[PDB]
Amino acid sequence: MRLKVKQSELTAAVGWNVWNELFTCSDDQTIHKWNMLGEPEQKVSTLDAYFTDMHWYPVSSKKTQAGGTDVFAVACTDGSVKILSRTGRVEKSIEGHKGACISLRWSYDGTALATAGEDGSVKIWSRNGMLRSTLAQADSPVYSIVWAYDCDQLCYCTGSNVVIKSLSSNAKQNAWKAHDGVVLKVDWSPINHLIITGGEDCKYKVWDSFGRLLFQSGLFDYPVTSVAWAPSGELFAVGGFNTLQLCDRMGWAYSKIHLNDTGSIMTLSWTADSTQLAGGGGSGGVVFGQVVDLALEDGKMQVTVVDDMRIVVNDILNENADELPEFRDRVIKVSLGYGYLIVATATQCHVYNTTNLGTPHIFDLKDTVTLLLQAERHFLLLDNSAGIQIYTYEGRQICNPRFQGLRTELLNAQMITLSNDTIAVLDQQASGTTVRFFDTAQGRPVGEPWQHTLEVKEIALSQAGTINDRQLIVIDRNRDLYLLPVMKRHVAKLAAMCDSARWHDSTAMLSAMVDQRLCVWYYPSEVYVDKDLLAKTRYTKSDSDFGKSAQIQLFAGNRCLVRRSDGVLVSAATSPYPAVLYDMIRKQQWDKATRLCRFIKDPTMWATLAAMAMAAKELNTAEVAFAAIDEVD
Ligand SMILES: O=C([O-])C(=O)[O-]
Repeated sequence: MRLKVKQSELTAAVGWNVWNELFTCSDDQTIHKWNMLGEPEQKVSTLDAYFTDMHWYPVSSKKTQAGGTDVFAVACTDGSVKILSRTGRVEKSIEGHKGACISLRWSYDGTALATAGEDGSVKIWSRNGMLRSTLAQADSPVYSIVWAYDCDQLCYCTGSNVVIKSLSSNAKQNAWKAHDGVVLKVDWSPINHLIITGGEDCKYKVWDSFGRLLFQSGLFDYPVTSVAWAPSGELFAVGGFNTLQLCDRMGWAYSKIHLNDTGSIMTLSWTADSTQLAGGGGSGGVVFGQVVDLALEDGKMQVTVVDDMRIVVNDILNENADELPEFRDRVIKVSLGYGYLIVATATQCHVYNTTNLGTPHIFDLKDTVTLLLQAERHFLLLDNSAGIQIYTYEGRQICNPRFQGLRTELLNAQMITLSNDTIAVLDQQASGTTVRFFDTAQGRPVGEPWQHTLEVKEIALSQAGTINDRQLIVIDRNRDLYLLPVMKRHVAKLAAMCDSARWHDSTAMLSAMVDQRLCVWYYPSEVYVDKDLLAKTRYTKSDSDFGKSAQIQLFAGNRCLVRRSDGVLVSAATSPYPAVLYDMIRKQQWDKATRLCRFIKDPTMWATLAAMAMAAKELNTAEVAFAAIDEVD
């Protein structure tokens, strides 16, 4: 994918509302409205004041919108902070700072407004403009502030440093030196908890919430002047001197675009649906970017989302391409798998059998789709109104799993996982981190919710077999990898120093990054049975280093595709044999499996077969396998 860019003294601030209007604040002392086509529509207001920053009152869903929430706040150079309506009516003007107010953000729950001054103060206000508290007084201008999602913590920069402070508690403000120079912008994703920064050392960087560096860019020619997370948390944008870059959440860049005489891009804002962004530059021009050329593939099928109207389906059964009919509303979310293509527009969900593109099943959407997941039998669609929805591939809603205190706007693909019989959801709260399971038939809770002692980074369900086969992996914040069956549910630790893990597409096998090495478990369940045989069915490629923070993108057939932190996709061969053993054994062909193992004389396959045999209680076979293993010793 890439950023498709369109360009419209200084344009000081930009911000999209949930109605997909872009408001821009310029040094002409005017505020203008723009539409998603990147066209100017109206002068909304004119003020005797210069602008530095703006923020729309945050709305989780325009469907659950009702209230006086159609307002935005603007920071001014005279130190005032003004709340304006969508129509430009001044609701409230606040004398917030001495000298310019240079950054501000509404809390996510809308109960507070945070402002920061060149005077180095960070202040917290009620909407009534009352001073709620002075959070901080730094020794340098606080160029950028953002909230934690719970609104009990604020992240801000001062000098070279990033600071995280609690509003309620005191404890210890976490702080670190982020850049070798002045930090110019920060952002903190509420959905993936990652922090991004850019500054005068001419780099951008990605951090976790604890100050651990996850990515640092090479040198730009000039300071990085803005960074912004897409609401999806899967992408962020970077602005600089006549440049705009689109980055993966891992940090590496999809595209770097040179802009036409914009000066530095000082301000960034994304649309709520993460498909577009806007940037304000020192020149005063407004830049519009659209995320395009999304590529999906599954087996022989390749799908390219050309733009928000146009999709091509490439069916390489004979080097083919089919252009889908142009979409009547903007394409928002697309997913491919299991022989089906799902296209969610702003108002409709299309489900295509990829072999019969001419007859999709289509149903109405009443809210913005925020996630699509697919399994063999059905798929999952998420929005912030009805929440978690499980659909047949003919478009019939099967169930709507829910639980008290579920916050759907915080779920990404790391937090919720689907399979043929089970859904698992990470329920993250100040009180506790627990994994909750639900069945896909009725959406009813399955078993007792599982509590971990540490914060969890991500969870994922295995795909093969039945409910008794269903397993969850858990990676926690210490980078420990756990295995947890849905039904027997007794946890086991599989690895330390785990950066990633992925279930095999078609079998119970598991892959993971373990201290930067590729490790494969041919039979992960063995950990509950026999630690010694578990080790014999676990293979680590000792000499292949995937670097820091590598992410497994696919584990299927006999290959594992691994995305490195630097954006390089590595293809690693795994054993050609264990999937064949799985196939043979589900067909009860124990004779054939023993013959195969006798032919390849591979101790790890003998161990895998022995594990399979013991679980099936094929004792004759297990005996042969153990005999073969003990023989090579
Ligand atoms: O996505 C890819 O294959 C790449 O990195 O070129």
